[PDB]
Amino acid sequence: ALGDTLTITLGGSGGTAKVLRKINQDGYTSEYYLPETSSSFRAKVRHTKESVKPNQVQYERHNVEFTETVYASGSTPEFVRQAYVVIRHKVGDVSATVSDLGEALSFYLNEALYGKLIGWES
Amino acid sequence: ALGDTLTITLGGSGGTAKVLRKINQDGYTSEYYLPETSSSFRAKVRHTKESVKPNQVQYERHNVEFTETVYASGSTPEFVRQAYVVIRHKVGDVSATVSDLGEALSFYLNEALYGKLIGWES
Amino acid sequence: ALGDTLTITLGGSGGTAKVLRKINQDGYTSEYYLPETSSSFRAKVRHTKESVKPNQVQYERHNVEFTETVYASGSTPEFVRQAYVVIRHKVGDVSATVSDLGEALSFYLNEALYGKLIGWES
Amino acid sequence: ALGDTLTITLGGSGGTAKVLRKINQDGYTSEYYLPETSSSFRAKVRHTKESVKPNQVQYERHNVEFTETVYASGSTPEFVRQAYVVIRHKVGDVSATVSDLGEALSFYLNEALYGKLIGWES
Amino acid sequence: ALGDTLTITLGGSGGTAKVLRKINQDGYTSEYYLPETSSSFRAKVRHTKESVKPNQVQYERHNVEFTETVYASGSTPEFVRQAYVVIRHKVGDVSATVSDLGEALSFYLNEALYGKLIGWES
Amino acid sequence: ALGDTLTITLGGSGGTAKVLRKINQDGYTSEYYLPETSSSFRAKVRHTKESVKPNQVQYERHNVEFTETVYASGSTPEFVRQAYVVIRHKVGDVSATVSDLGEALSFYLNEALYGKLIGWES
Ligand SMILES: [Ca+2]
Ligand SMILES: [Ca+2]
Ligand SMILES: [Ca+2]
Ligand SMILES: [Ca+2]
Ligand SMILES: [Ca+2]
Ligand SMILES: [Ca+2]
Ligand SMILES: [Ca+2]
Ligand SMILES: [Ca+2]
Repeated sequence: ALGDTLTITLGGSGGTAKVLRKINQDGYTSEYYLPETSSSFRAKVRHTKESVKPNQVQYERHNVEFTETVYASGSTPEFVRQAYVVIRHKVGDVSATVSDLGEALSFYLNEALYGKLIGWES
Repeated sequence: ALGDTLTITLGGSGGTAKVLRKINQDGYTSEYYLPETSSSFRAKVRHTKESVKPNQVQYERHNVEFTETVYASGSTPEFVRQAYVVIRHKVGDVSATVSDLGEALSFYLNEALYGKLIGWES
Repeated sequence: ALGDTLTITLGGSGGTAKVLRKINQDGYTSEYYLPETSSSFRAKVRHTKESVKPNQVQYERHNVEFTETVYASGSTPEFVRQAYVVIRHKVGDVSATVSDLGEALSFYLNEALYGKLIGWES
Repeated sequence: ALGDTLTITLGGSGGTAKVLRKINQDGYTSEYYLPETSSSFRAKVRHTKESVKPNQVQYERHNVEFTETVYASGSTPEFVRQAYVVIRHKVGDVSATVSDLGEALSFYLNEALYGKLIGWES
Repeated sequence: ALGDTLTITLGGSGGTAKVLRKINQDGYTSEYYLPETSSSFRAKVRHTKESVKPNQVQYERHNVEFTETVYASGSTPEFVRQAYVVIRHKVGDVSATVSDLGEALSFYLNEALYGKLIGWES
Repeated sequence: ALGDTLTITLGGSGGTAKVLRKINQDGYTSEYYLPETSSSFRAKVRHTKESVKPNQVQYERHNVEFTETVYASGSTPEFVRQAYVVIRHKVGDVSATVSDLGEALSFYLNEALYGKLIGWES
């Protein structure tokens, strides 16, 4: 129940919010979409329970994925831009704790960092 | 660059800083580490360049992954808490633009949201 | 969006409104329903995205279908009355333009025309 | 006997009427066409009697289809825009009743609705 | 078409509200969920159409089910508490009428009565 | 220990009372009945103790079921209208607590809600 729309604010808390509309919801999965003119935006939220095995811990996996599809322009073919996250924890873990990691990741990942990453810096 | 240490600030900004040390770097990858008594933290950075197809756009992937390994204690076996991000764009893409989508995601993913996610809200 | 209810106004504008309720949504599809004693109404919305071919334009299909199911009575077996529309355009196409063609069709299809059609007039 | 021409009024009862010429008529089927410069328009009207089976109701099916073909422009390949309708009823059904549905569909499908559909809303 | 949330008011009217979040909706089936520290609540709604048979009436089933799950606590293993209702009627029946029977049941089943049932008073 | 009669108030509180007569009581099971000119009402109460298994919790089921049976009328064959509830909990659970969940269900299930269910609103 995340809502009927999902807003992607390009460039961070700065601005250029793209409000996507819920387009589908199946198997603990939602999809939002916003067609635009020269590109379209899409967001997916999925939840999964990793395959239980005999003598081992069972994990849950949560995923959020943003995708921008840039339509072909003349000779330039169509391509995509995409970013997503995956949170993974044992079933029964302390959510608050889990939330703190990832909360830490979002914090770590900022404009300056993405810049470096794209530059292949490690 | 990217640094010799990497700080995972649990709970996000103002949270508990865990400063890891770069301990290894192979195959366009980095591994930072910070051992403790009860658990250990590990962060990995990975860069990939999907293969050139005859008639296709060639993409690059950038991945950052935080992992807290909680050592087994008593009856409770060892388990993990993990969160990671993946950025994917075509080769010649405009960095700023791409970065903006990642910034949008980091911005979207806050404590409140993570809560809902763990609660299986789609 | 699109609504939680869907109103089928028999006889067109000013006709008999039949307001159905959304009862299901799976695979980029919606199903609205309104049961009655003698018959039941059902409306389905479907979205499709034809597969990417090596050297071809990729199309999307949008379909809306009204269906009145008249339950069997006496010797008269159960039968149906059904009308539906399909809109098809390439992926990056200009929405306004596309919409205009659908508007042209809705406009073309009025009572008088439907009459002729049923009369096999070509 | 729908006439020698068929007018497609783009954007609805607003304007931009494209008057297509009858181009062929075979097997209870007519085809109109209008070549234009950067695109061409085509309309098809078909009538069918669904395959009779032993112990079941037999249906008739009527179809009207508008198609705009946009010729290739430089690097941009040729593509199409298309919208069509299908009315389906048992043989012997009360035409007026049948006409009311569809009459209801045309009414339902307007600029605002098409907008949403193209946006993949359900 | 039920709603992003579903509230379970323990102890009936004026009791303790537990607002669950819609987690999924698929085969004409909904699922709400609300995880908590010591237990979790889950509600499901299911609609069925019983097996259509030759010379017989066609029935529909409507089910609603509440389930609190108390997580294991020390020696005490995990267990649940369930309460669910089923409404069954033939296709075409008069909703108002059918509804009256369900209302009769809800009305009948109050605290005093549940007490007796749990007490095995037949 | 239920009572010589059981009243089914159609339409819930303030509705039409149908006081049924206890007809039998045997395997921790009761049965009330009230025959009428055009239909008959019948209520049943059943208590069960689920299959006791090795390393598992032992559950008990409590069921109550209302059934109006409308006798065949001319062409219209005979059919029923059912509504029943099931309460399930482990042996030893706290009655008050369990009861609260049933009360929550009864409270939740009102006329408006039944309307939606019959309407297949999931
Ligand atoms: Ca930026
Ligand atoms: Ca669904
Ligand atoms: Ca926190
Ligand atoms: Ca009319
Ligand atoms: Ca227009
Ligand atoms: Ca001919
Ligand atoms: Ca109580
Ligand atoms: Ca009532």
